[PDB]
Amino acid sequence: LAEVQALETLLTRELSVFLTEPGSKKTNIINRITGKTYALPSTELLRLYEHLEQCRKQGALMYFLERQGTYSGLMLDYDLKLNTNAVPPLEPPALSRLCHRIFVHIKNSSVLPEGSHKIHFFFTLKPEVVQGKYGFHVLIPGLKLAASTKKSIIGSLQHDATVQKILHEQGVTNPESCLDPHSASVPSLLYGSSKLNHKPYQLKTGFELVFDSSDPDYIPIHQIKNLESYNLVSELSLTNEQGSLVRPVYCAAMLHDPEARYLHKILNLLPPEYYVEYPLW
Amino acid sequence: SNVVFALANTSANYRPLAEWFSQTGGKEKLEKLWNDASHHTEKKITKRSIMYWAHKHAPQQYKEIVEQGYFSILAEYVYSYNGMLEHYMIAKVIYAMMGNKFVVDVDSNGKYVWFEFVLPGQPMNQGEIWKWRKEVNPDELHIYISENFSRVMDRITEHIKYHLSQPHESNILNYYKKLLKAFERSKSKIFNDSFKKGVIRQAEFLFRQRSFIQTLDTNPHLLGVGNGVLSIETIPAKLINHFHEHPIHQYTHICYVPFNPENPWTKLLLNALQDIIPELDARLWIMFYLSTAIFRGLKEALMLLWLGGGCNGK
Repeated sequence: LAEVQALETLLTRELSVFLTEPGSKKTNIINRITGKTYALPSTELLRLYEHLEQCRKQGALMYFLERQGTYSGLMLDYDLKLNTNAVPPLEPPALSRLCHRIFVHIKNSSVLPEGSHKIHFFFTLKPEVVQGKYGFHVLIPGLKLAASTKKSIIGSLQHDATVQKILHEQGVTNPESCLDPHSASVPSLLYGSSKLNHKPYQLKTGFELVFDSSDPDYIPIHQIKNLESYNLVSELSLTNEQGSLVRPVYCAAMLHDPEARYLHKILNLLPPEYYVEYPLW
Repeated sequence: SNVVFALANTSANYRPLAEWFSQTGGKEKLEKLWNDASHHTEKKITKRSIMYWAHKHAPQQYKEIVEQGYFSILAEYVYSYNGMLEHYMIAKVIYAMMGNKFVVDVDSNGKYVWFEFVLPGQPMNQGEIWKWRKEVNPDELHIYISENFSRVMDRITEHIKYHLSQPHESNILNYYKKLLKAFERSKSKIFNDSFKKGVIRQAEFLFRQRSFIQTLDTNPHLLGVGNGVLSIETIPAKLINHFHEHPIHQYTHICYVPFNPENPWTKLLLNALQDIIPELDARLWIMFYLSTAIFRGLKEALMLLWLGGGCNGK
């Protein structure tokens, strides 16, 4: 495929010069398919996002992660157990109310800057329910938060009675324990990417929330209408600062490497029945 | 001396000499000038030694520069003849790529027998570790043409695709498309058995040595050992455990020299050999004659008779 070939050329010929060592904090981008780690400057991050976006629109297999580090956008990872194997409705009013409640906790952290600011919420959903297991990500990529503040906001969100109600009325049986408390620290999948055993989450709905410190009781939340007009890998990225839709608002602060060849014996080192080993160890 | 005998095969070796000894002082080795223009010498270390002079202190840049050379040779062969890759260009890249591991000679009956240098990450018999083994068919090269060289094949393909995905004119794009499709039809030919046999029979003329069988085990001071190559030029045993230019083929799979410790086995062997026959002023003639069997010839013509006794140490 042309756009995959283009991404391959960008990675090997050009971005190879930004390859980081294993466990290097400088790392912002992880390609879990090639097992490569990169520290991309903003210019080269954007070029990557243009290629990943073209690959996304053609349904290409991607497994890119961004590292959140100490100061970046907020991601909420919900792992739902459902009543049934039916995708829950999750219509705009429920998602709109979720945004409001998420914002109340952000505001209560006291780190928002004074003045008038737009922040965008994006809901990406697991494409199907598998054995009653369902998922969504809430991405607030533009709202640049300290890791410690994200952890605090996530702690508060787990105990939110209104959020638990919304999730319950959607058919969620684990509304108390569905929000991953490590949402603040885990590397976050780029839009169009997934674990190799899963399919990528799909953008259902995005919302624009405006807050004004002078008028704190007015918190307008509206659906974003022309989402398709933007580079979604770009806009949804927690570490991006050069989005068009998403403009930053700054808040107060495995080594065996088989390389697709040697792992085959791994596939037959599991179904030995060799638990008990008197001579067989 | 090592590098000057290494690159003395070049007729214009004085320019690499002036390049190398232009670096603390030196001044052309105080104006030695190949020891004031010495004549030819014995078969010392060759060009194939220099890449083993490297790769032990700088492996990454050496690997990158040889990969770039491989890509350059294959790219000039592909661009010169649009997509057709016949036996000789593949043989030329293979000779540039494995030239320090394989040789071939015409030893006895006019047949081209191969000799492969072995590595510790290879299946040997018992003791072929750092010496040439005789082969009728280059099985390692047959695997290497299809496995390792295919990586250079996809590298050339990736470069062609990168040149195709460029803002050029229409005629350049059409030429690159024609080159890519002809190249893609010729890419699978490196897995064909007849093509690979032709590549081997063409590289038989390119991997030549012209003197390899003539000097195989000619010198007496180099000995085939199970752990590698044993040398007895100097007083300490060298025990060559690296790449070398010495073209020895025959070996002993059971010698396995652990230098010379003073462990229990050596102590009991010494107690077995001596303290049975009394000697005066440390007489040692008979077991000194037990030595010098690791030499070829040009020695004393003695003739020792051990006969005598029924169940003695004969």
